Amino acid sequence: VSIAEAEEFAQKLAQWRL
Amino acid sequence: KVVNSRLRELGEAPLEATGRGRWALCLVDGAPLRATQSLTEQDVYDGDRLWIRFIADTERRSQVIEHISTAVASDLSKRFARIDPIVAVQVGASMVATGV
Amino acid sequence: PQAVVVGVMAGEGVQIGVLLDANAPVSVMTDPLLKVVNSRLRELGEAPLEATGRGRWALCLVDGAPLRATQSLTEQDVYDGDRLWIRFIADTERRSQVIEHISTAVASDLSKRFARIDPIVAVQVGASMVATGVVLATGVLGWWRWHHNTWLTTIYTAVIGVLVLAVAMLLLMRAKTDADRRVADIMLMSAIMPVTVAAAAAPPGPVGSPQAVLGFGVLTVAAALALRFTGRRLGIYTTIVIIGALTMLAALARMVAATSAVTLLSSLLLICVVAYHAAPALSRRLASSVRDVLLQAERARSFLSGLLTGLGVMVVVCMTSLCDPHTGQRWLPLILAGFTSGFLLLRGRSYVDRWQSITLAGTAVIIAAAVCVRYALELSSPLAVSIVAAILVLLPAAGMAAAAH
Amino acid sequence: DAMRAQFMLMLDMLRETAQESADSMDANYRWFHPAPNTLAAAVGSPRMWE
Repeated sequence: VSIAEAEEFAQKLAQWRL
Repeated sequence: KVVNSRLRELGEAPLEATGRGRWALCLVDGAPLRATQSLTEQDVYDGDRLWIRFIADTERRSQVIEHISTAVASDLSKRFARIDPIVAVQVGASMVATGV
Repeated sequence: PQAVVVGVMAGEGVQIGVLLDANAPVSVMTDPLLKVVNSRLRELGEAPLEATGRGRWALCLVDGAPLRATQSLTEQDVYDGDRLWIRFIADTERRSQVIEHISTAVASDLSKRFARIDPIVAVQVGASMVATGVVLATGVLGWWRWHHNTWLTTIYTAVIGVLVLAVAMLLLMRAKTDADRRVADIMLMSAIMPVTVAAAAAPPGPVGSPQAVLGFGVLTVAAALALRFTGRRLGIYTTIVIIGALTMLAALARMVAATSAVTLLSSLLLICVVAYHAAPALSRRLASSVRDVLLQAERARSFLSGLLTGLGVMVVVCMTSLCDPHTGQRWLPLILAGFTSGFLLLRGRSYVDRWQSITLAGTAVIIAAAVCVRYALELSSPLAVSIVAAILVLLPAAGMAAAAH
Repeated sequence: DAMRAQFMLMLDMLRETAQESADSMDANYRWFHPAPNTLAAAVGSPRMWE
C-alpha cells in the first residue's frame, strides 16, 4: 500500500474511541 | 495566514483570488460551514477533510434532487447512440477490402 | 477553472448536484462525498448506502468504468455539467482451481465457456429450413411459367400458399412468448412469395407488362395487410410495400402507354430524389406515460430505417439502368451519377443512428462501383478494364485515409 | 480396459470431494484475513478490533 492509502485508512480509523 | 505561510515553505503559491467576496471553509460539495457556530455544534470529528475557498458574491447553488433508476440510465447510454471513429475505421477497412 | 459542478448518482436512483474541487485527486473526495449523500438520504427517510462483505467504494462514469484513484479531476476529460456515479464494487479474490488428468480437465473447462444445443434453438432451425425450401419451390415453378403459359404454375403454387399460410395462423394464435413469436413470424413471412407469383402467373400468353401489374400489387397488399394485423417486424415489411408500390406504378404506366423506358426510369429517379427529403416527416407521422413515449420512439425509428432502405434499392437500379457506355452522351449520366452520389454521401451526417447513417453512406459507394462494372462488362477492351480496376481501389482508399489520418 | 475405466471414475469422485472441502477453507480463511485494500470500507462494521 502507498503512503496516501495509509493516511487515508488512518484518517477513517481516528474518528473512533472505546 | 499559517496555511499561506506553510505553502510558501512548500514552495507553493499562496491562496489568492479576485473580485468581491470572502474566504471560508467548505465541504467536498462546496457547501460552506456556518460562520457563527462551533465545530462541536456542527457534525465534525477527528479525521474529517475540509476545503478553504473564496466565496464570490456571484455564487448560486442548485440545492435540488431527483429520482431515476440508476440501472436504466447506465444501460441507455450504450443501447443506442451516435457513430464512433473506431467503427468508421472498421467500415473503411471492409470497403477497401471489398474494392480489391 | 478552480472548480466544476456535476451531478452524482447514488443508490436506487437519487441524483444530487455537487460542486467539486477541479484539481484534487479523486481518491481524496470519494469518502466525504459518500457521507453527504447518506446524510441527505437519511433526512429524506430513504435507506442509506452500505458496504457488503468485502469490497470498496468507487467513483465511476455513467458507463460504469471507474476513474483512476491517483489522477486529478482535471487530468481526466471531465467537464462542468457532466454527471458521475458513486458505487460499491465487491472483491473478486478466490481460490484457484486445478485438474491433473487432461481428459477430465478439458471436459469440465470446455463445458463452461460455450453454449450447447437445446430444444428452444432446435425449432428455430427447422422453421428457417422450411422457409428456405418454399422460396426454392416457387423459383422453379416460376421458371417454368417463363417458358409455358399453362395453368400448372398458378395451380400448384396456389395450394402451397394456402398450406403455409394455414399453418402460420395456428402458430400465431397459439403463441405465448417471444421465442414462440419468432417461429411464427418466420413462418408467416414465407407465405408472401408463393401467393404473389400464383396471381401473377394467371394471365395467359407470353409474360410481360400485363402480368407484372398483378404481381407487385398483391405483394404490396399482402405486405400491408400483414403489417396491420401483426404489428411487428416493421422495417422489412415497410421496405417491401415501398418497392412493391413504386414497381406497380411503373408496370401500370409501361402497360398502358410509355414512349420509352428511359422516361419511366427518369421519372422514378426524380421521385426517389424528392422522397429522401420527405422520409423523416413520413416516418414521424406514421407513428405510466413513459410507456407511450418509448413505444412511440422505437416505432418511429424503425419506419425510417425501412423507408430509407426501400429508396436505396430503387435509386441504384434506376441509376445503373439509366447510364450506358454506348448510348449518346456517354459522359452525361456518369457525371450526373457523381452529383447524385455526393448529396447522399454528405447528407448522411444529418442522422444520429448508426445503421441509418451507414446505409446512407453505403448506398453512395455501391452506385459508383456498379457504374464502373457496367462500363467494364460492355465496351470490353484492355483500356476499359485497366481504368476501372484502378478507379475501384483508389476510390475508397482515399476516403478512409482522409478520415483516419 | 474395463478395469481402467472404473479406476479413473473412482478418482474423479475423490477429486470432487476434495474440492468441496477446499471451498470451505477458502470461505473461512477469507472471513478472518481480508486483503489490505478492503479494510477501509469495513471500519464501520463490527469486525474492527474483534
